[PDB]
Amino acid sequence: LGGDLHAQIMRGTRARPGQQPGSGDIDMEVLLRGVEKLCAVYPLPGALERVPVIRQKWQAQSNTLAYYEAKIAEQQEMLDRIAQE
Amino acid sequence: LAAAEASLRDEIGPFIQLLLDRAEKHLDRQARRIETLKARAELNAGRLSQYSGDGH
Repeated sequence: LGGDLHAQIMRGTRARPGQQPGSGDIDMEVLLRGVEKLCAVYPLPGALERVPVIRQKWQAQSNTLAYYEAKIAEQQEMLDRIAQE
Repeated sequence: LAAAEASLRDEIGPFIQLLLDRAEKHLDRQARRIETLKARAELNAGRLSQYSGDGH
């Protein structure tokens, strides 16, 4: 079983299951693509609906995670500035 | 395709539970990433404050 593209994105998923302790979204990008393919052909309403809704939440949260990562980088830059001074 | 995917994918109903588990684990993974991001942010704040106190 398992879809072809589902198997491809799953291959990448199993290739990077938990090698990301802290980051905005890197492997989660291919997971976003996976849920896109899924919802394009996913069944079971009610249980389904929350998956694309939360997918949109994940997209907005991806932008927010990019903001968090960039702001943490800014904090690190300010720290390096104070340390240098 | 309406009735076709309905009957087919409903029979696929056991498979989709794993897909739900995938999405749930993705959420938990980014949640732990958010925890690490918070750790980094607080680390930068505390370390910058310590460096300021050392040089002030």
